[PDB]
Formats: sequence, structure tokens, C-alpha cells
Amino acid sequence: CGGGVLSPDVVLVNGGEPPNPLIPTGTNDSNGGRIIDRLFAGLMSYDAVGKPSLEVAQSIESADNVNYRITVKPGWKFTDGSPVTAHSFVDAWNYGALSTNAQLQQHFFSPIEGFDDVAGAPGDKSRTTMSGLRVVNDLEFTVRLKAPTIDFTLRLGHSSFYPLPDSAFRDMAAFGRNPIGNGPYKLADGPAGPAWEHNVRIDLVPNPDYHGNRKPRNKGLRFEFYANLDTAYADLLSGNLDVLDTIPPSALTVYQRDLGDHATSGPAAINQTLDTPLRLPHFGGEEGRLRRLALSAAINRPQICQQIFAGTRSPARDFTARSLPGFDPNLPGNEVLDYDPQRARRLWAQADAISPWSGRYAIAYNADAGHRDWVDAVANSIKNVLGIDAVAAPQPTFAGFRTQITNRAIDSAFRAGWRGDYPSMIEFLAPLFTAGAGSNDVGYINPEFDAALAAAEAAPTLTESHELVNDAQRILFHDMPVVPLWDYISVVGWSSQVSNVTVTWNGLPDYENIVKA
Amino acid sequence: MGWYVARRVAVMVPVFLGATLLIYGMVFLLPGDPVAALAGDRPLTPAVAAQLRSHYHLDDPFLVQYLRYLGGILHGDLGRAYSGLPVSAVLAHAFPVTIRLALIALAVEAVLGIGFGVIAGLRQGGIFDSAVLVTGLVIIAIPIFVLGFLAQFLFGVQLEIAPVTVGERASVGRLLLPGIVLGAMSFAYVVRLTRSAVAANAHADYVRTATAKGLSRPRVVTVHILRNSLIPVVTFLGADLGALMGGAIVTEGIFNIHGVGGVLYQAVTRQETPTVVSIVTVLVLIYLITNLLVDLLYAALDPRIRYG
Amino acid sequence: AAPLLSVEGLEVTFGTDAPAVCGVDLAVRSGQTVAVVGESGSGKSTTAAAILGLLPAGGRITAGRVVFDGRDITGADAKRLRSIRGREIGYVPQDPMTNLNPVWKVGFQVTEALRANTDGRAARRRAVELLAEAGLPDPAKQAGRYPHQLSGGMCQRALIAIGLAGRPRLLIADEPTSALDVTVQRQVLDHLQGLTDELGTALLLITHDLALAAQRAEAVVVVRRGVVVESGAAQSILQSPQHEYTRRLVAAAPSLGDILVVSELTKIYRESRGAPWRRVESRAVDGVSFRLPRASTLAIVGESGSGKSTLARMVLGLLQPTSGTVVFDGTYDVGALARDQVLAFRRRVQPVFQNPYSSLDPMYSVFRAIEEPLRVHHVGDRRQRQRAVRELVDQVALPSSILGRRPRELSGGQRQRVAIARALALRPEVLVCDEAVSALDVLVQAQILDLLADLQADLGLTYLFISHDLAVIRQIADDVLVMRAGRVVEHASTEEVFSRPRHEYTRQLLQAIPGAP
Amino acid sequence: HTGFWLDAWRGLRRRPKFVIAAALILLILVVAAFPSLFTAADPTYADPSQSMLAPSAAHWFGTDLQGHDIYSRTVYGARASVTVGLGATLAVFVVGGALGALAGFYGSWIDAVVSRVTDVFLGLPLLLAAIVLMQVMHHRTVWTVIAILALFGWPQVARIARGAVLEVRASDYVLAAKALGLNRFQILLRHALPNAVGPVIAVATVALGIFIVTEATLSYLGVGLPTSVVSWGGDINVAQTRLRSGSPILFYPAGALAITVLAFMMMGDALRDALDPASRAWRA
Repeated sequence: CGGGVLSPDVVLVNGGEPPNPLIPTGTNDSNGGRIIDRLFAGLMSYDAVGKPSLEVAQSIESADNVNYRITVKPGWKFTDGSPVTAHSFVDAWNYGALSTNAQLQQHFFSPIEGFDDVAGAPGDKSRTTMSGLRVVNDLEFTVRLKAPTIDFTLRLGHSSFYPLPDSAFRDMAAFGRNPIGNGPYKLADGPAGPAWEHNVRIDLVPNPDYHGNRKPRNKGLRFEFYANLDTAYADLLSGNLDVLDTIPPSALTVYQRDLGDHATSGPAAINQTLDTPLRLPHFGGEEGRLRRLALSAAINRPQICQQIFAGTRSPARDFTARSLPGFDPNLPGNEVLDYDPQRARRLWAQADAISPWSGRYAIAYNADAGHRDWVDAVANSIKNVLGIDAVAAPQPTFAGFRTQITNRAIDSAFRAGWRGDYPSMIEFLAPLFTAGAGSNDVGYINPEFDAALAAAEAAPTLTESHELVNDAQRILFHDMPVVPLWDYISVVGWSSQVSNVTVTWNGLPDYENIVKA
Repeated sequence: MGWYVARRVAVMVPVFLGATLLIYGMVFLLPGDPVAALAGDRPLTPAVAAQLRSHYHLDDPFLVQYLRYLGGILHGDLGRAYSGLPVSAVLAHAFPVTIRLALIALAVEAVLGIGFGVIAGLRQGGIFDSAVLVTGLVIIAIPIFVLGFLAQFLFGVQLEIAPVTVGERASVGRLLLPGIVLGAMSFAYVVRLTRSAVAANAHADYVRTATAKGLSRPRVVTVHILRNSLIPVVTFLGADLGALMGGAIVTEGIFNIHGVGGVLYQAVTRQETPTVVSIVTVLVLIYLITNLLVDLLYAALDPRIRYG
Repeated sequence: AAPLLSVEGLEVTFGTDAPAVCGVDLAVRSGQTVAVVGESGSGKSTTAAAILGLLPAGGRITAGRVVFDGRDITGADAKRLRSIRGREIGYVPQDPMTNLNPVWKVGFQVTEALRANTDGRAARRRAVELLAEAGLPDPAKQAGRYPHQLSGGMCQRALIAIGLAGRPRLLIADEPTSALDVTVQRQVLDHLQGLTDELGTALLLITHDLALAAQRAEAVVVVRRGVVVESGAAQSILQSPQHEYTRRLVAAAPSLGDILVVSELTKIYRESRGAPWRRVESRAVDGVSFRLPRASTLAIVGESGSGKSTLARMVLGLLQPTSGTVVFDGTYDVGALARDQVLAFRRRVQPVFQNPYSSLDPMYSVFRAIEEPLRVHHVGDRRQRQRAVRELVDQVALPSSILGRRPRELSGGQRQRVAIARALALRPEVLVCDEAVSALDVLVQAQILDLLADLQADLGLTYLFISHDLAVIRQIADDVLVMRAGRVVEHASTEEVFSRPRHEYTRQLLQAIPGAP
Repeated sequence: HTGFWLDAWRGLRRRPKFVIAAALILLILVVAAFPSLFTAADPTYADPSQSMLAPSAAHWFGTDLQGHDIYSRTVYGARASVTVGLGATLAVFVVGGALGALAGFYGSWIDAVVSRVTDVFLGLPLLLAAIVLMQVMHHRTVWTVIAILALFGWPQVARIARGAVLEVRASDYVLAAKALGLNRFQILLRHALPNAVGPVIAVATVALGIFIVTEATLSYLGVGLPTSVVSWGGDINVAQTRLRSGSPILFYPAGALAITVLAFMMMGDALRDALDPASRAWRA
């Protein structure tokens, strides 16, 4: 009598192969950025809900929301016995924000009042240090932004503002093979193996030199580099995994059935939308805006979320996501998006007074990760409901599809998802709908909208800015730059022994407090 | 008997040695460099191509490393699994459930097969006889994994009265259906064999001269027919336990039972050889031991071969 | 009045073919011995199983009646027959080897035949009492042996003890001492006819030869193909038979220079009995030496377990001796025969084997079985072989149409005729009859014996007739050689063995034939 | 009155089991030989759009995940499975029969060697041994599958053939044949192969279905035939994830695989009942 599938004693969450050296400012993917949030610890941290709280810093003072003064706690140290100090932060930021190094996350350092000098052009790059970041002594410094940004103190917990040791600025090319940081966990590095197998696994054990907000409550993690999630699901079912972190699409209609309350779910901070790059004919001006409002009126979102996804999405009530702190679901005025064939047909009949129709209507999309189902469904439900002829037109290559739109908005109206980085709504609005702020692939220009966002940022408190953002979002409904489809919902399944998993705010579990017994 | 065991055991040593040497030859005697094949799927680096050379001793002649392999297997050193744990620990922790499954399979096999075979042999030419013979002939044809998929589908997906995934909740009530699926193949053979045996034995001469001295019908039946008939059934049961060892694999793979068959199905599907050769060696030794015990029982039951 | 067992009218039929036992009639007088006589297939043993109800799978009564004390026992109905079987009607089988359960400790098979007892105390000792009154040499030691460790003549005594267990009123001994050899059959029957005078049992016995049933029994009933041919007293039938079939059965019953010079032929056996370092030798033949003239007949006689078949095989080249020589004709030393002399000697000595049902290659027609020696020795082109075979099949009776049949559809005597005609193909100077006529019915036995005598007279042959008894040998043989345990006992002419024997083992082998004294 | 090989050709002809088995085996052999007759489609062209269609006039057995219509892919798999099984059975018949006959008829120092080797090989079950030996093979084609199966399938046929020839050798015609010449090999052929080649035929035509089943369940686990040859048990490997959701695509290849094995078992059984009824008491 008895039995068992006897398992190691750490945790085996599935992961993936991070395609870059393990550097804070050098990664941009949630597949290799989930392994770097366990090694370091910044000036702040976010609990599962998404609220900031001081970890390393001790006092962040700003009486005008333009000048910040940061004083840091004394008693910290890296896993090589090197003292943490303000030099680490200042040097890490000055390194990452430099255009010479060609560093991925450089754009995040745009609001420091010294970024335009070091990332604009090599004509005034004789200085390679920003003029905002001062240093008073080794335990405090001073930042100076451009315009009042009440959202700055929230992004200091982002995975890009992390401190780096002293033995890294000189041999950085090696810091991609054995990183070192003051975080909760740390790379195992036992004689048994290299602690990073290169497409096999990564081990992590708790750092016994940590005193912070994210105390590890297990014995260590082991990220198992997988692919073809169905394999990881089989691995989980046959007692060889502990946290799946995503149920594969081929198994989310029976997962509850053969898991049995060993699977939960919760909203994420990723949305999805479709758009017509306004350079394509018959979509500029009033007629194009009316066509887009019609298309918003002509997609039944609950039906799709129930038929295709089977409940791993959520109908889009606005242009932000659900898990975002300070979300207004029943926003007065949220009616514009709907499934109201009455309004759709009458608006099409009102809008064709400038032109009946031009020709085809294609929807172009990457076709490797899987979009055929919902793309065909939206194409069909958008066709033969308003008297049009839309169809799909896939592009098999990721680089090809990305270059097709970085071709600066040619044709073949396409889909766009914008995963958030740190939990604030302005991070969803501004990087998308602004005069020239990069990803504005719909040609939407509004100085009224830009001024509304500016006034929302220049707020005394956070709830006031929440309300101002709500109103600046209401202003968006009158034009509908993109048409929003649905927010994400993530599913997490654990096996039989781990006991305290939760889905935090971006879909990923709370790895720090999954107690295994 | 005493001079039969000392001969049934002497005929066992070369079998043991030859089987182990054959298994250890088919590997290490073939593809030039064997460390290439022992790598599974993970990439090979000079830090992995040296952890197993120290555990296999691939630098010296074949005799010494074969001897060391046998000694290591016997001292309780079966290798190191994928997750870093010694394979011996995993086997010692996963044998209870596979025994709990094999017991149900063998119970249905023995009881049902013997009962129906006796009832069909003690009345030949009947409709029941023809029905059971044709049904056994049909049941034999279906492979194990096909029958497992059919049972899984029909009884778990259409009308949920059985668990589709027996994951670490392996009470007998939840292990009943996989056991039946595992044991139907053998139940068919057993019922056919015992039917033929009883039908051909109920006409011997000692049966007639035993019923010719006033013995009752139940007593004649039980003693004189159900001893001489049931001996070959136990011989076949030994052989077919041997053949069922490897049928348990697929029926624990498609039902997600955390047994030794589940361990072996993982290691086989995910291409992990070093933890396959060891488990198979252990299974072969268990098979040989069970065969020897069945031979001793056979000798104890039939006094003619027990002539010394 | 109204004797036991009036069987008038039995009409057994074996599964819709034809009555295998037509109308018979017999009646046992409750104190007298009645013997039924007839060849095989005459339906005697069948009507010894139709009374007890032990008919095989097919048979069933279809007419007549069987009374016993006045109560019809034709009512199979194994609830009334259960009170007659064993308790008032015994039974003694025919085959000694295969009539005891081979896994059940004969002392335990005897103890349940008397089931009316204490079930554990009177059983295990009264059974040994019965085994003692049967005649076993020491019962208490052989009541603990399986039925494969007892001699041939001890299983029959055990079966007699099982038979007369419940003190029946009628024993139905069915051809009991037919597999046993003489000087054992006689002792067993002398004891069985003494176990009856103490009890009063009736003893209806089945046999197949008059000369026996005329000195044992009191009434004789002859059967031909399931028809009662004749019935009456014993003496009156033997001295004056009326129906011609009985006359033919009487007149065919047993009542009335040197080429091959063996010298000191010995054959030892390095036997194995268990413990490998313990191997005993069993001297099977030793000290045999004789001389056989031309155109004569020598006849070797010995019981089962005397080593005469070994002698035959060592004489006709198929066995290597251990000593002595078997020189033939003056040059053909059979001990070490040269290469050419193999086929120089295979056509001058030819054997005729024991039973015909297993010596004819089931897949050969009776032409391709006769022409085989004619093919191996390269004689006759293609059609001179058909001429030779057609002339060979003529010297035995064997109608000239028998060619092209198969051994599976031939008679019992036709198979032995075919084997003789094969052995006589290529002009053999000597035949070796190895118990040739011993498994045949009495009439065909006399027929082929006369055939052999005729062939000898007309071809100048020379016979080495081997036989297990001495009554079928007075007519044909000219010299006799008695053997015991390998040794030679006596060697003289027929008269000097049939008139005045000179060894206490030949005398008590003569008087053991069914002769008057 | 007709050659024991023509008289049974008339005792078997009137058996319904034999008739059904013969018809089925004929059809299976024809569909294995000439697939291009029963269809016109291609068994590897993958239309991506029509991905989980239903039975229709164009596609009789629907379409599977990537667009392959299951009807086409359910034929060339028959080709592969049948050729594997048949080749392995032929090889095992020849080799096992030869060794067992040589061991039974001759005896000293040959029966010893053959029986020791047979007892060594009988210790490794077929499936486990093939699984172990198919791990170190990189070149995995049909011929290596035939080799792996034939290497471990012979012990049973050798045992049966040796038993039959040994039982024959204890008869008197193989003694009257040496009583006139006929050196121990000519007698072997002429008198002991005919009278003992029956039971060997029965056990071989059962081992055929056994080998088909083993090859299928070996290709299902992944260590069998490669993925470049279309085959049952490998069309079942991929269609097991859409089974737990309630789609019976898996049963089109499995339904056809579990039918040829029947066509072979119920033929071996008729052959067994016709040429060797006797030993149905103690073997089986």
C-alpha cells in the first residue's frame, strides 16, 4: 500500500530559453525576464496586486514631481560581498541609457532630462553621462525629470532600473554567463552542473543574504526549458512538473475536468486590438472614423471569447486592461463599443455618403503562433453583417510581419497587442496614442488628447490622475483609433504538492511564495 | 525434488549470465562511440561526456566493465535519473502502485478465466461454449493500447463513470478499469486454454474408473478433473506474467498512473536511455526469478516430472 | 430363479451410425462365472460399459432391458445408479498404466473406494488391509507410491483391490490381464479366482480367446460383430463347437552350414538416477551366444524386461554392442561394418517390426512405401520397378488394387502384410521378425503366421522369430532360446523344450499358457 | 487416397472460419500491394485550412489536424505494417524451423547448444528487448525493424519445431528407413520434414499477427518506424490529444489495425485446428 512519483525538492515551473545575455537592461521578453526578476532587487517592489513599496530605497522625496531625492538603506550587499550604494544605480542607468552600447531597454530612460543628449546623435555625445542624475554621497542621489511625472515613482520597480555590481561594468560580456545580484534567489552553481544548461534548465537557490519584501518560502526553483506547451502539460499530468503557468489551447476545455480544483485563473495586463493603418485608402477623415466605429459595432466579442478561447479572454470595456490598478469597468460612456447591428447598419448607411466602398478588406497577421481561428471568426462576423467582403491574408514569418508594418503603415489592416510593463494605465495609453511617440501605427494625431494626458500626469495625487486618465480615455471613444477586442485571462495549474500559487498581475505566478510540501 | 531443485537452479545460472551479457552487449558493442547514444536528447558537452564515463568505465576491456556493471546493479546502484535522483529511490517509491495494479489484473485474469473456462469445458458443444470461444478469439486480436483508448473514450469521455486520468489518487476503485484493460488479453488466453484442457481431460480413463466406484459427481469433478487440468494453467500464468510486464507500460502511459510503467513510459518517450537500460535489467531479473518459482511450483504439483 | 443381470435385448448405438451392439442375451446365476469371447470390434467391452452406464461420449441404449435382482438399471439417472455402482456391482479396467489417477498416491485412491467409513481413521488402515488381501509384496510400503512407480502387474492388483472394495455381488472384470505378460497373468487370475470363492462374487469376465475362457469360466458366450453367436457350457463348446465361426476360432488357436554365429554378446548401460556423481550400470544383455543354420528358424522367447529387442537391434546392425562379435556369413562382421559393406549387407538382412499402426510413414501411398528399398539401392529403371512392385504385392494376398491408398485407410492385418512385402523387396537372405504378429486379432494372426511359413518354405528364408510367449511358437519354430534378465536359460529343439524341459523357469513358463493342466 | 496436402485442401475449404480468414487476408494483401487503386488523393499533402472537417463526399474519413484526409493515410500504413510483419514471419520461420529441426532429430551436443541458446533468448521478452535495442539505432528504417523483430522472435518456433521432430523421431518408419541405408540426413529430409512441418506452419501464422501487433505498439511509443513513412501507430500517436476532448479520429487507423490482426489470428486458429488439434490441451 502506498505509491508515489518521487520528485526533487525545489520546484519545477516551466520556462523557456531566454535569447539574450542575462543583463537587466538587455532583455525585452517575458520568457527570459521571468528569470531575472529573481536575481535582483530594485528601489521598489510590486506585490501580486501591483502596488509599489520600498525595498532597497529608504526615502524618495519630491515636492514638485520634477525633482526626486532618493536615500538608500545602508545594509545591503551582493552575492559576492560587494556593498550596494548609489554608485551602482547611477552607473547602471548611465550605462543602459547610452546609445553607443546599443542597449535594448534604453528607451525606458527617456524622461531623465539627459536622455536626448546621449541617445539623439553623436554630435554632442562628448559627454556620456546624463545631467539629471547627481550623487550627494554614496547613500543618496538626486534625479531631475523633464515634466511633472507622478507615475515615475511607480516604475522604479521595473526590471530595467536594477543595480549592477562593480565587477560588471568592466567585463560586461561575461555578465551574461554568470550574473550576480542582491535579489531573493541566486544561481545555484554547484559542481554537478553549470547551473545554466543552455536549452535544458536553470537552477536557483535562495540567497541567504537577503532581507526584503519577497522572502522565499520554498527551497529553490528549477526553470525547465520547454517548447510545444502540450508537452509541458503532459509532463505536469505525469507528475514531472509543478506549475504549468499556461494551459495549452488544445486542453483548456477539459483542464478543470482532469485537474479538479488544482487550477485557477485571473486577469492579466495584456490586451488585443485590430486596426486599419490610416494611410490605406478610404479610411482618412470623417468617413474612416465612421467606418472604424461601425467595425467596432460589428464584432460580437462575447461570442468569440466563448467559442474560440473558451473563457481565456474578456470582452474589452476600454483601451486599458483589467488588472490595472484603478480600473473603471462600468465607465459612463463605454457604450460606443458594442454588438448592436442596428447602430452598425445605420452608421454604415450614414458613412457611405462619402464613398460606398473601395474593394477588398484584408487582415494580415503572423501565422506561426496560432491566430487562424479567431481571425477567421472576426472576419466572418465582420463580413455579411454590414455588407462588406473582408478576408484574411497571413504572413508566415515573424520578422516579415513586423517589417510589413515597420514599412510605415502600408496596407492590409492588421492586429496589435500591447503587453504592459509596469502597472499603470498611462503606460498603456501614452506609448500608443501620442503625436509621434513611436508606436502610433494608426496615424492618430490629437493635441487635445496629448494635452489631456499631460494634465493627467501633472497631478498632485494618484487618484486624481486616475480620474483624469478616465476622462482622457473617454475622449478616445469619439474617434476610436484602434478597435479593441478583448483583454487577456491567464490560467495556472499546479500538481499536488505546491500549495500557495497565485496569478499576480501579468499572468505569471508568484514564484516567491509557492510553498512546496 | 531435492535432486530436482539442484538441477532447475543449475540450469538457471547460464540463463542469468547470458541475458545480462546480451543486454550489456547490444549497448557498448555496436555504434563505435557509445557515449553518443547515452546522451538522450540533451546537448553533449565535455562536462556531460565525463559524468557517465566515470560511472561506466569505458576506457578498459569489455570483461572488467561488464563485471563492474553487474556488481553495481547488484549492490543497489542503478544510475542517476533525469531529475538528479538515484533511480533506485524512484523504483522503491513507485513499486507499490504498480503492484496494486498488477494484483487487480491478475485477480480478474485468474478468477474469471478459470471460472468461465471450467463452466465451458464441463459442457462442450453448447451455445455458451461457442460464444465464449469466439469472444476470446476476438479479444485476443485487439492490441493493448487500442483497447485502452477504446475503454478510456467510451467510459470516461462520453459518460463519465470512470476517471480519465488516475493521477496519484490511485485507490482500488479508481484503478479497477485500467486493471481490467491490462488483464483482458490474458483472460482470453486463460479461458481458451483451460476450456480445451478440461474438455480433453474429462474423458480420460481414470475419470471413468473413478466414477465407476460410487464417487459423487462434485467430488469426481473437483479432484479428478480440476487437478490434472489446472496444472498447465499455472504454468501459463507464470509465462504470461512475464509477457504482461511490458504490457503494463502503455496502459500506465495512456492513463497517467504514477507507476513504474509510468516512469518507463516517460523515459522511453522522452528519449532517456541510461534510465531505460537499468529499469529493463531489473525487470529481466524479476522475470527470471518468477519463472524459477513457477517451475518449482510446477514440479511440486506434477509428481511425474519430479522423478529426480 | 430369475438370476442376476438378464441383459436380454441390448441395442447400443454410437451416434446415429449403426447399432454397434445388436441384440445380445446373457444371464449370470449369482454364483457362477460367465465369460464373453470374441475378436476386437465385436462389441463385448461395449456391452460391458452399457451395463454400468459408462458409455463414452456418443453411445446410448436404443432397445432392450437390463435387470439386476428385478430392478431395471437402464435408467441412467445417477441417483439410483449411485446406489448400485460400487456397492453391488464392481468393475476392473483393462489398461493397468492409465487407469489410476497419476498424481494421487495409490494408497489414497484405494481409501476412497470404501467411502462408507470414519473418513480418516478406519480408512487409512482398512485400505492397507485390502492391499494386503490383494497380494502386493509389502502393502504398507507401496500404499505410499504414485501409480508410475509400481510395476505393470502391481497396478492391476491395486485395481482389483479397488474393485472388490464395497463387497459387490457381481464383478465385471473387463479383459484385465491382457497388457500383462504370462506367468503374471496366470498368478493374477489364480488370485482373482480365489478372492471370489471367499466372497461369492459372480465375475462376468470379458476376454478374447477361447482356450483361456474354457479353463477359467463356467459358461461361454461368443460374440460376432455384436451378435450372440453361440452360448452354452465351457467343455461342450471347446470339444464340440457347432456353429462354424466357433469351429474356426477353435481350429486357429494355440494348442498344437551356419550363417550367423553370435559369440558372447554383451550390452551394458551407464544409467543415471539422480545424484550426478552416482551413476549405476544396468547390464541388459550378456553372455549370449548361439548359431543359426540356413533354411531354419530360431526363436527367442523371454518376458518383458529380458533384453531381447536389444539383442535384435544389435544383431541387425542398428546398435553397437559392448563385447563379442556377430559375424555373419563368414565375412560380414556386423560389429564394425566397412563403408561399402553397409549396402552390401543391408540387402541380405531385413527386419519386420512390432506394431503396424506406427511403421508405415503416414504420407506414403502403399506403392511409394513398397518401392522405397527398390529406390534406395538403384535397381530397376522406372517401369521395371512398377513390374517388380506389382509382382511383390502378389506374393502376399493384398489385391492388386491396393496401390495408391494411404496407411490411414488400411486394415490391421493389411498393414503388416504391406510391411512384410516391403521387407521382402530386394531378396533378403534373412528376415528378423521382431514380435511381428503380436498386436493382431487371433484369426489374422494365424493367417499371416501361415503366410510366413509358406514364404519360408518357398524361398529358403531364415527366421529369427522373437516373441514374448511360447504357445504361438510350437508350429513354426525349429529351435528355441529362452532368456531371463539378459542371460540365456535353455537352448534346445522344440520337443526337448515342449516335452521335457530342464530348467525351473521354462517349466513354469510352459504351464502358464492356457493349457489343460 | 490423396497427398495429406491435397486431402486437407478439401477438408478446410468447407470451414467458415477459414473462408472468412482467406477473404480478409486476400483483401489486405491487395490493398498492401496496390494502394494507388483504392484512392487518387495524396497521403502527405497537408492543406492547412480544412483542418478538422467531417466525413463528406470529397473526404470519406474526414480530415485530420493538419489537413491530411484520413482515408488516404489509412492505406499506405497498411502497406508498411503488412510488409514488416510478413518479412519478419518469413525470416523467423526459416531460421527457427531449421535450428529446431536440427536440434530435435540429431541429439547429442546439438540439442544441448540449441536448448541453452533458446533458454537464454527466452529470458528477454519481445517488447522490452526491442525497446532497449531500438534506443541505440539512429538509422531507423523498415529493414532494421524486421531485423530487430526476427532476432528475438525465433525461440518459440524453435521450441515447437524441435518438439514435433523429436516426437516423430520416436516412430518406427524412421527406423525401417535406416534399416536399408539412407544416411541420417536423407532420412531427415524425406521422412521428418513432411510429418512435422504442420505445427511449425501453425505457430508461424500466429507469430505473424503477433509481430504486426508488436510493430504497431512499438511505432506508437516513438521508437518504431520513422515519421517519414505513413503508418498506423504513429497516426495514433498524434491523434490522442484530440481524443480526450471527444473526437474519434483515432479510431480510423486503430479500427483498421485491429482488423488485420484478427484476419491473421482467426486463420492461424483454423490452421491449428486442421493440422495440430491434439496440442490444444497444454500449449496455447
